[PDB]
Amino acid sequence: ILVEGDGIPPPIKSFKEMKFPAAILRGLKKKGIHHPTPIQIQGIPTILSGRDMIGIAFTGSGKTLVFTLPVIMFCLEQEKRLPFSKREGPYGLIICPSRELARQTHGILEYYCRLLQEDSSPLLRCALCIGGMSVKEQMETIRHGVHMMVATPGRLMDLLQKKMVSLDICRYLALDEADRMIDMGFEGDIRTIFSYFKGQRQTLLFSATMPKKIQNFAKSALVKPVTINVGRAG
Repeated sequence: ILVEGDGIPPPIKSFKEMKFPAAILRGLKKKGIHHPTPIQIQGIPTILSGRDMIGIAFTGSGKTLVFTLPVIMFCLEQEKRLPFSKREGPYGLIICPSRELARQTHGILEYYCRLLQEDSSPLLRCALCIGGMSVKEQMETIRHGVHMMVATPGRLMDLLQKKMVSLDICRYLALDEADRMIDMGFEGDIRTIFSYFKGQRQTLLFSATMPKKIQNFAKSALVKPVTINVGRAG
C-alpha cells in the first residue's frame, strides 16, 4: 500500500480500536469480516479524521467498508445530538455508477442501521435514488427525512433540479467507481451536483484507475486529500 499526503492519520489494525459501536462489530463478524484489509487499516482512520480521501482500489479490497461505516457513525452522532426532522437530509450521500451497485451499498447501510436499532440506537433512514423507481416512492422516503442517500448521478441531478432533494445539510459525499462514472458520461452531472452544496463537505473518491482525466477531476472535487493506493496486486 502506498499513502500520499500531509498529516496522515495513523493506521489502525483492528476494528475494535477504530471505535465502531458493538452492534457494528457484531455485524462484521456475522458477515465473516474479522480483520481489516489494508485500505480499511489506513482509510478508516483517514475518514474518521474528517480529511478528504482518494482510494485507488477495486472490488475485493474492502473499500466499501471505508466509505459506509464512517458515514453511519457520523449520522448516528448527529441523530443523537438533534433528531432529524421531516424533509431534512441527506447528511451523507454516496454516488455510484449503476443501479445494482447502489442497491448493494444501500443494503449494506440498512443492514448496519438495523443492527444499531436492535441494540437501542435510533433507526437511521437510508434512501435509494436510482432509476426504475417512481416519484411516489422517492418523495415518500424523503418526506420523513433521510440520514444517508445512495444515488446514481443522473437520477440525483433530476431530483435536485426538481427541488425534491436538497444538499443543504450534506457534509459527506463519497464517489464509488468515479472512473466508471466519468467513462459512462456522468462527469458533468457530478460536477453540477457539487455546485448544489451551499457549504463545506468531506469528499471521498474511490477509483480502480487514475488516468489524467480522473486526476484532474479529483483536483477539482477534493481538498487536500490523503491518497491511499492499494496497488495493482493487493
